[PDB]
Amino acid sequence: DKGRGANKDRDGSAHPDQALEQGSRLPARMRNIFPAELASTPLEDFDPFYKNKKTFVVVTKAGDIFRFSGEKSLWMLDPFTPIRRVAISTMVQPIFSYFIMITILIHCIFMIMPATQTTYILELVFLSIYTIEVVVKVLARGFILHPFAYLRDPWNWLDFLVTLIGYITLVVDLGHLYALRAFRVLRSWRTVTIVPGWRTIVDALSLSITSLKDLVLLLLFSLFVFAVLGLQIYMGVLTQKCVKHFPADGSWGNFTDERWFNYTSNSSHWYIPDDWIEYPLCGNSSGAGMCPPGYTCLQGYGGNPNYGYTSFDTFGWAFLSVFRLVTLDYWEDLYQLALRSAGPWHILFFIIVVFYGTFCFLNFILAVVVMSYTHMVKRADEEKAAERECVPWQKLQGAIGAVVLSPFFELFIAVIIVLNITFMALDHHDMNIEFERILRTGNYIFTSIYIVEAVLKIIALSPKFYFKDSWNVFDFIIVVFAILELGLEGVQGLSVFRSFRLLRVFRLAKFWPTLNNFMSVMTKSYGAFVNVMYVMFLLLFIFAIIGMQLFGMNYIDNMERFPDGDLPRWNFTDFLHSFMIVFRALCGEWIESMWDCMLVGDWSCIPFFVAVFFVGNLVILNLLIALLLNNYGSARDSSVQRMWSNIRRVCFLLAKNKYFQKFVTAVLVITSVLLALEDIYLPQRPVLVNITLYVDYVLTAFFVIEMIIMLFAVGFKKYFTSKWYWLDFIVVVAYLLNFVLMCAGIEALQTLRLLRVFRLFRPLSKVNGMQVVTSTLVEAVPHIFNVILVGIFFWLVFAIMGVQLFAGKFYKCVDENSTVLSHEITMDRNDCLHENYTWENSPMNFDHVGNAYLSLLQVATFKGWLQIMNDAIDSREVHKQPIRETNIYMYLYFIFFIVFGSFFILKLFVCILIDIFRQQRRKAEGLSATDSRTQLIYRRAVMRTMSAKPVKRIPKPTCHPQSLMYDISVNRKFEYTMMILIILNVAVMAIDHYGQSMEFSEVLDYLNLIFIIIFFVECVIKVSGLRHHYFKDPWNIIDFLYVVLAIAGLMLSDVIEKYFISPTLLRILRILRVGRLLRYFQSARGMRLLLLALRKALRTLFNVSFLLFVIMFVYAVFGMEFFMHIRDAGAIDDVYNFKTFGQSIILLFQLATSAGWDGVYFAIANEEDCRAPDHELGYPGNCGSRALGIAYLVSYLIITCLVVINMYAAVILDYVLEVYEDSKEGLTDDDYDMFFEVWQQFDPEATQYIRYDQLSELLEALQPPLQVQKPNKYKILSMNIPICKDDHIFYKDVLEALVKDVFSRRGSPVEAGDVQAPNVDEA
Ligand SMILES: *[C@@H]1O[C@H](CO)[C@@H](O[C@@H]2O[C@H](CO)[C@@H](O[C@@H]3O[C@H](CO[C@@H]4O[C@H](CO)[C@@H](O)[C@H](O)[C@@H]4O)[C@@H](O)[C@H](O[C@@H]4O[C@H](CO)[C@@H](O)[C@H](O)[C@@H]4O)[C@@H]3O)[C@H](O)[C@H]2NC(C)=O)[C@H](O)[C@H]1NC(C)=O
Ligand SMILES: *[C@@H]1O[C@H](CO)[C@@H](O[C@@H]2O[C@H](CO)[C@@H](O[C@@H]3O[C@H](CO)[C@@H](O)[C@H](O)[C@@H]3O)[C@H](O)[C@H]2NC(C)=O)[C@H](O)[C@H]1NC(C)=O
Ligand SMILES: *[C@@H]1O[C@H](CO)[C@@H](O[C@@H]2O[C@H](CO)[C@@H](O[C@@H]3O[C@H](CO)[C@@H](O)[C@H](O)[C@@H]3O)[C@H](O)[C@H]2NC(C)=O)[C@H](O)[C@H]1NC(C)=O
Ligand SMILES: *[C@@H]1O[C@H](CO)[C@@H](O[C@@H]2O[C@H](CO)[C@@H](O[C@@H]3O[C@H](CO)[C@@H](O)[C@H](O)[C@@H]3O)[C@H](O)[C@H]2NC(C)=O)[C@H](O)[C@H]1NC(C)=O
Ligand SMILES: *[C@@H]1O[C@H](CO)[C@@H](O[C@@H]2O[C@H](CO)[C@@H](O[C@@H]3O[C@H](CO)[C@@H](O)[C@H](O)[C@@H]3O)[C@H](O)[C@H]2NC(C)=O)[C@H](O)[C@H]1NC(C)=O
Ligand SMILES: *[C@@H]1O[C@H](CO)[C@@H](O[C@@H]2O[C@H](CO)[C@@H](O)[C@H](O)[C@H]2NC(C)=O)[C@H](O)[C@H]1NC(C)=O
Ligand SMILES: *[C@@H]1O[C@H](CO)[C@@H](O)[C@H](O)[C@H]1NC(C)=O
Repeated sequence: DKGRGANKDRDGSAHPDQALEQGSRLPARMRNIFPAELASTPLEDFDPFYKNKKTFVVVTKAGDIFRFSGEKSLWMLDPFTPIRRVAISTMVQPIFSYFIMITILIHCIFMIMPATQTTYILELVFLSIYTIEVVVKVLARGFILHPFAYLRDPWNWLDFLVTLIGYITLVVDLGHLYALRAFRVLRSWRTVTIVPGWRTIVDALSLSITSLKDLVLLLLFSLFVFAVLGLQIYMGVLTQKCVKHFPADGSWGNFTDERWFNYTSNSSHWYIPDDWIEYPLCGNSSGAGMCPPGYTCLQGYGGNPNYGYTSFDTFGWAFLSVFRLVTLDYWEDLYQLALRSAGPWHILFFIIVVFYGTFCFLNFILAVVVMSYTHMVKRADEEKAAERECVPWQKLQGAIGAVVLSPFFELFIAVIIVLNITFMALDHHDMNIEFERILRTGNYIFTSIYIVEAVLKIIALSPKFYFKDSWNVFDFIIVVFAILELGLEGVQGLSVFRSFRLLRVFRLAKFWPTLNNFMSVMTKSYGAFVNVMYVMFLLLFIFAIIGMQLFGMNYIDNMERFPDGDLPRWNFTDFLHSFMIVFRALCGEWIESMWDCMLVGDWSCIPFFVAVFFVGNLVILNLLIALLLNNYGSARDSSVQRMWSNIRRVCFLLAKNKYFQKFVTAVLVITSVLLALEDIYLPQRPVLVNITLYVDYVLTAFFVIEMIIMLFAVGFKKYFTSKWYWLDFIVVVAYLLNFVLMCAGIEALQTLRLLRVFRLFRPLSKVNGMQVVTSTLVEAVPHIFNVILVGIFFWLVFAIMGVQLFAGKFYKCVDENSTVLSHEITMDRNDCLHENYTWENSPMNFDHVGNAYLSLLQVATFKGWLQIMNDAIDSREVHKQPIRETNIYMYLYFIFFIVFGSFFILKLFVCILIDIFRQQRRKAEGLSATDSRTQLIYRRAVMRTMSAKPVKRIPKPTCHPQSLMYDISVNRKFEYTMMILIILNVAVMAIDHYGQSMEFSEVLDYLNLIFIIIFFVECVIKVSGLRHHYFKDPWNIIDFLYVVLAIAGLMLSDVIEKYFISPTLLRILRILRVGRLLRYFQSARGMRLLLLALRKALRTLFNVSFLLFVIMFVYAVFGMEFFMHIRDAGAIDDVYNFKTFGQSIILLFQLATSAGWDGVYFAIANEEDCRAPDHELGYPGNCGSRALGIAYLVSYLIITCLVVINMYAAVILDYVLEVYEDSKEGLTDDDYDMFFEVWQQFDPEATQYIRYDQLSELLEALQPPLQVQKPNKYKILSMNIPICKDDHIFYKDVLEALVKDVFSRRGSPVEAGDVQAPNVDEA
């Protein structure tokens, strides 16, 4: 409406429409003394063929509506209808505009090469093309205002802006920068338009990003507290190397002052085991590493990790690496190196950082993306809604037709394939001569069947008609390329014809049900999907070519700061590297690039790989979840019976009861809590050896009675029946076997007795939340295993591909200490086996299908897929040796995998898990009848109204001038200004470097002294004022402790420490105050809007927190009795083992997010060495666990990284959707709170009334939309406001009346009666 009004005004008012370009015609507004072709209204045709065209255009417009016109608007100064006008007309019309795009696409193909041809001459061409074009557009429209409008309308912003700089670049200073080359390429962001609709998504990401601007102001604070924490805990913790002491009475030193600081400073003796290029962080808080013997562990000695840029000291680095954590990225180092350093207690920090920041604040962005995406599609549905509304031969033929119809044919068809699928499904490297010949026989047999089935159908029914069915068209395309296949391999050459065998595999979709369904919905977005796709490449391409010319000539020139290497594998030299390195950062690892970039490239790289992360991953790759979500929304007869009643009242009586029931649950806990402290060290000196064995017997004594009393009490028929009572019977089974082997026998079957842990489940669902989350898991799992059947399927395609070209390779020559030699000594399996030595494999190969399958999953979840992908590049024949650079075009094989694997399927687990979780909230709280999303809003408002009664208003004790104190405690001066002090106290901590002069130390000591005195005043003025309402007041309790500890700290003095304080918690409690601010944010109301959200979720969000704690505790104990001694090589550093119960959780929180599960897998799949465990005197158990691993990690990553950690996401995006939902319609919770705030003001003594005369003021004292501003008497008098004598009004009459107003002030129509009905019901 507003837009329309604006348009009308311009038609009026003081803009001019110069031309309207419509359907290849430029129709011509002029000049209020002067014309050209004003009329008709109506489909006339006054003049002319031009006239006719105009008429046609008009007609089209009337049909259509707005669509589509190109408006050039005008005055302004000059130009009536010769030369400028003509020019304008030319520009309006569209094939020219098609031109400039081309010269745009021509630059892209020209820029992507290298430098090569120096046509700078051809470079000079395209500028002059655009120099003309910069001229046409400013000539069309006008003059100084419209260069001011040419600034203005913003796609055009980029055509001027960039091309001045492209004009600048001819200008020559070769002085300073070559940044002129930098921003040249941005031109190609035009090319989005091309392709077709273009508009929800470009307009998605535009509405995606400028809503997130609010939210960014959150996390820029959100990071800034924790990087402080890291600064303040972790400062120069992350430099503990391990240094020797002395030759004591030896050779070096005496007086240990200027030489002990010298003998430790030299980087020649501190510990390295075997060239692990960096330096091996140590510890000496117990548990946390250490470090081998004759040593000790010092802090401040040279360097720090990856390339000097990990550590938490010096604030600005502490920002980057903490922001690493919120990304959840390669932290497998920054995990471990910290715990080698400090201790195994500091995951309690890393839970905060990862749990609180990056499990919230990466969802909060997805929250914004999906909301902004849905808001534009429903906006785009309005266009979608409006535009819609001989005899023998004959007999034979008949027979053929019959067989086509039959239950015969498709069956045997679907047989032949599930068999043919199986023939391609072997393709070994070894593949015995007889096996090879079998396989070759397989296809000539099976290819003929295809032609026959195909040759007969076409003949059985109707040629021209036969090509109506696309599947039969698809069926025909098989055997055309099948008969292609055969000739090449008669003929002799070549190669790629073979993989069109894999086009067969698709034939299966028609025979499926679930899969024709799945393939069908994407045939809904042949468009939306590929449009989303096209920008993802474009944005990335935009960053690819700016990366090359920008970082660029640094990799080749410097060349030597790298770890004694010439170039790394992920550089910025050509396009394909510089496309791959930017794509690597999109999926998201982006540090190891950005070490590698900044090490050599000085500064400017830091903005670039954060700009590829936000704009790349959190904006695009969360958008691609919103695409899948909006598309895939789919006497003894009585006496024994009296005993049978006595057993019914023994059991059914005793059974419902809490007091036994909790007695069972408590026991399962402390029995399983005993089960934690088992292993390696049980045989420690056998107090637990014995009780773990007592608890063994006396548990099974409790489980067999458990089983009687449940057996008889509830239900014979339905006890043997259902699932959670199955898991009991099977425990009781299971502990029955062990007794069975205490005498007649003997061993403990260990794993039988570990299904005791399995029953802790159903205390857990009962807990005061998980009822929601549980119901959403065990419901999920049917639809999950529907996706998975699918997700096999595409991987099944991609795998057997990679066998047909990958299989056989991955066999590099190696001397025993692992060195790929290089070349020239190597290049076949002869010259490495003819010398003597060891032509050996890489552990994640593509030899089999299951070997190729698992090794594809490492590139699925982006772990260890650098390490595959280098070897994959390098390999170039079956029995020859792989070389470092060659065969790099098939590094694009992964890109056609990683899209159709990782973003389209691995994130499709999210678009199941959100669709289920909205429904389970409906069956908690709600219904399924409303279903149109408004009635439910109304009901929730009604329930919110019914809720609150009032504050007390902590109302005064009397005096001395104690009264003063409460005149300042509640004031709006003191809370700001004392709070303002807390933000001051923060920024103190922000200044601090490592070890820093005393000069700085004296200052911070001085300033810390100041602030606590003011705080000590804050406390007692706060204390004397409210006193007990202090402690109903959460922050102040915290605000109280840090004060008290400060007096503990600084006051008496110390002596000694520990025995109270020490410096961790003192500073921790000081930082925890700064979260007082979320109270104070109420300013711009989109950001307090979303944080109300967070609390609405946190209690269900803690609940999911517990399952993750739990199925950790599950799989640690269950793995632990699997994963006793197993070497170590390569991510169980002999501190991060499955040995104890501590590290088994330290391990698995790494695996929780699935960061570093390859190198973990590589240990538990390591089969080389072993001394076979004898179960005798002796054994070194340190041996192996293949099948015991695959069925563990894959059973972990599906459970943790797929469902439950995305279940984490489904909670936040439900609630944050619900909240913007209310706000749109509606009435958030903030509003209700502010109402009672101001109600308290007017009703201090919580009488729950208010006087007649004060009502008007109360209606004035509210925030919109509840607020009825003065004058308001005539409006109030409108609402139903009953008064009790004498002239008092009750609150909820007021609440009801006021809230009923607002939905009025919102709306009209039919909701309202619904609302009324709801109210009535409530009453
Ligand atoms: C746990 O880990 C911590 C580190 O986080 C270890 O702490 C280290 O402990 C070492 C002893 O076990 C300390 O060595 C001492 O360090 C003194 C440092 O000297 C100062 O240097 C400044 C710099 O200019 C000088 O101005 C000062 O004047 C100091 O001299 C050595 O001087 C000291 O040498 C001894 O001194 C005594 C007198 O006190 C002599 O009689 C004796 O003959 C010997 O020369 C001594 O070597 C080390 O500094 C300390 N780390 C830090 C960063 O301070 C813990 O030891 C670890 N836990 C365990 C149980 O080992
Ligand atoms: C640990 O102490 C030793 C000596 O106890 C230090 O050795 C120093 O080694 C340097 C070699 O680089 C010697 O170089 C001298 O430098 C000056 C100025 O560059 C020059 O004029 C001399 O002709 C000579 O080249 C130096 O003599 C020697 N120091 C002493 C006191 O003799 C070593 O540097 C110490 N380690 C660390 C990490 O400081
Ligand atoms: C760090 O420690 C290493 C050894 O732990 C030091 O290397 C040593 O450097 C000294 C000179 O400072 C060398 O002494 C020289 O010996 C040769 C004969 O071998 C003689 O021709 C010279 O006149 C001089 O005396 C010593 O050989 C060398 N040893 C080793 C094993 O490398 C290094 O200097 C230390 N650096 C710092 C900064 O402390
Ligand atoms: C195992 O890996 C390392 C390379 O990463 C190599 O170990 C080195 O092996 C040599 C003997 O082959 C050790 O002895 C050295 O021999 C040279 C003469 O060639 C002599 O000048 C030295 O004083 C020393 O005696 C050498 O210490 C050792 N390196 C280390 C750091 O311990 C080796 O190439 C690999 N093994 C095989 C079989 O290739
Ligand atoms: C590494 O490969 C070389 C060959 O490239 C192997 O050397 C060969 O070793 C065998 C037995 O050790 C030698 O055969 C016998 O040698 C004795 C002399 O000791 C001779 O009297 C016999 O008549 C018989 O020929 C063979 O000559 C020798 N060849 C060469 C060229 O040295 C070696 O065994 C391989 N080592 C490993 C660890 O694989
Ligand atoms: C470390 O330095 C001290 C410096 O005093 C050495 O002590 C001297 O040692 C010599 C012989 O080694 C004696 O003749 C002196 O009398 C000692 N000085 C004193 C004050 O007693 C000490 O020997 C040195 N340590 C080593 C291992 O050489
Ligand atoms: C290469 O390997 C084949 C394997 O049969 C062998 O016969 C041949 O002699 C080898 N050639 C060289 C040059 O080592």
